[PDB]
Amino acid sequence: GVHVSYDNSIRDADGTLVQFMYGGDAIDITKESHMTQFEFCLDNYYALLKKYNPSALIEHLDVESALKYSKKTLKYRKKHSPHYKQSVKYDPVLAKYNPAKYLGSVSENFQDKLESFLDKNSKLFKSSDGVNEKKFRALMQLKYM
Amino acid sequence: NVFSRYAISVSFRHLDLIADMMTRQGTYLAFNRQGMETSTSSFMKMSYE
Amino acid sequence: IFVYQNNITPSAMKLVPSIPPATIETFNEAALVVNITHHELVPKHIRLSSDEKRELLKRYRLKESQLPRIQRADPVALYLGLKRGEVVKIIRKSETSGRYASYRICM
Amino acid sequence: MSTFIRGPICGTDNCPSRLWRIIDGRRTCQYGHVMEGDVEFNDDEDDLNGLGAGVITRRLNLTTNATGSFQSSQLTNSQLLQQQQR
Amino acid sequence: LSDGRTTERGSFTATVNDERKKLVHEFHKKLLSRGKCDNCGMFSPKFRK
Amino acid sequence: KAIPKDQRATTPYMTKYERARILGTRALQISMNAPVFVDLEGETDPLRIAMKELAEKKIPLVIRRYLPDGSFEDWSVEELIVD
Amino acid sequence: YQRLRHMVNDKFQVRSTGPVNSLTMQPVKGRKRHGGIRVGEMERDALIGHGTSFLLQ
Amino acid sequence: RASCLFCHHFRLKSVEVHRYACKLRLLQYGLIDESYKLDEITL
RNA sequence: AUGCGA
Ligand SMILES: [Zn+2]
Repeated sequence: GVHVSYDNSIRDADGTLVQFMYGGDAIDITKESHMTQFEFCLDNYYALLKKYNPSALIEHLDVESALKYSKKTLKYRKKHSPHYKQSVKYDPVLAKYNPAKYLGSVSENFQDKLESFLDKNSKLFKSSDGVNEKKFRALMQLKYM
Repeated sequence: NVFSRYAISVSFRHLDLIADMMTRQGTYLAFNRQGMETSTSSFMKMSYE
Repeated sequence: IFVYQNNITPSAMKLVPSIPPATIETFNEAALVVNITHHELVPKHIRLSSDEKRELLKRYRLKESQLPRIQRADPVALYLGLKRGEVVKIIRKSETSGRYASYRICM
Repeated sequence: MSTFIRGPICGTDNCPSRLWRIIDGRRTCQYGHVMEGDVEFNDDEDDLNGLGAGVITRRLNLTTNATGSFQSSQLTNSQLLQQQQR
Repeated sequence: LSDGRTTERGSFTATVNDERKKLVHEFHKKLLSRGKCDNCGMFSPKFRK
Repeated sequence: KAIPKDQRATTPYMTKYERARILGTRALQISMNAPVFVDLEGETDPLRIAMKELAEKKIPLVIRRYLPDGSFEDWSVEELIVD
Repeated sequence: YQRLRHMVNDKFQVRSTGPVNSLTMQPVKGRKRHGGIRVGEMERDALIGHGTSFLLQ
Repeated sequence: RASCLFCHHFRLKSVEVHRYACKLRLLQYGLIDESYKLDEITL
């Protein structure tokens, strides 16, 4: 009976809600394997850009609302980067926007690893021909969606 | 820990969901007939044991 | 909040519910010796407002009785003073998702 | 002669012949067409623990599933047998 | 019914079913507890089967 | 139960489950002499025909996404991002 | 080398139509009865796993 | 076993029984908070 | 059910 509701919540066929998100990220295991292999995606960037080209879809969704919450949450996160001193003013971005609709609503764990990759690889971004952490970050958010 | 002992990888999404279903009542609600009693689908009860 | 030293008699326990326009809570003075809310396995419990509850129940289109349950005698329910029907927001860090927000209805 | 029909005839075409396709489970028209029955019964699986004292037993007074549409018989009185042996 | 928190058809969820079975059980305990009548005060015979 | 279209909040993308069912039902209709809105271009399998219709959004079908509440969002094929 | 008697190759079976149990109308069992292979409980579970509910129905 | 054989009523206090009927009525509608709040009505 | 292929 246990399945995914259309609202991304896991409800049983009864209707009883079990989780507000699948594993808390709404990620499919059959997808995840490379969702955290950033460098690989980068060396094969243009191919993935040819697969997930966003210009077809940039008309169907919002690229800011989640990004803006990302801005306030980035503020509290840089301020609060002890556990029981939680972000009670800011739920995670996945709580406030359907992750399939506003590009950027992503687990803070995934966001953190992605940014940390972008910082530790700024030098590959100083070895590339035509790629940036804003277009690369855009690609990784779109892969996440 | 049980799977790690056998060095098997299992996504946390699976285990964590299962646990959430075991706590659906706020307790340690096993998966046998006893825990099944409180679910609402009567045929599912009929068709187990 | 009434902190007893060892025990309270059940006859007084019939007095515990006896003054409606008010709550009385009995607590083990030895069982309070540790704050379970500081324990590393206990995520953050945050009490939801009546409006935060109404909004959550709207966004998910469901009855209160359809949420996952937390028992009224759950230690954390006793800590927060959870009334019946009360929804608590649980912010838990996941080994995979990071911060993950779940909810529980106190019934 | 005798007649055909003591069971079924194809009410579609007036063809009073019947086929058995045991592989199909189907009784069909020997000359023409269609399904004479979709239903097909008694060819059990691998589960006849035989607890059944099955006291019944055929004795030709409850007829038979008629699994032969082929027929001719005759009117009988009831078990020639004694007249046969006589 | 004003609040739409139920309907003419009732309200049914796993937790409601659970509270019902718990209630009916303690109820059965009260029904069995009386070792003499209350409404009539009479001493019923013990029933064996 | 009718969630107004202006208010639709669900995934702009067709799930594999949606794509599968649409292609199955629409293929079946085309196979029952529903009017084809695309060049048969030689094909004989009704399913690949339905695939051609999906690629052109000629499918005249709408998805009713259910919510466990009972509210639903009626989505056309011609809008739900096919892939 | 020895040829094992289990030429289950010969034991193949197919049923596209056949007899039914009188109490169920479901395919009888057994190669010799032209019976139909069983979709057990786990195969049902697996077909729900795939989400293929129209295949399961 | 729960009945009274001389009156043919339940051996539980009639008003207490009615309290039980009340609770189970509230649980047809699943109004749990009120089902527990019912016990307090006292004089 | 007993023996057995997988
Ligand atoms: Zn009595």
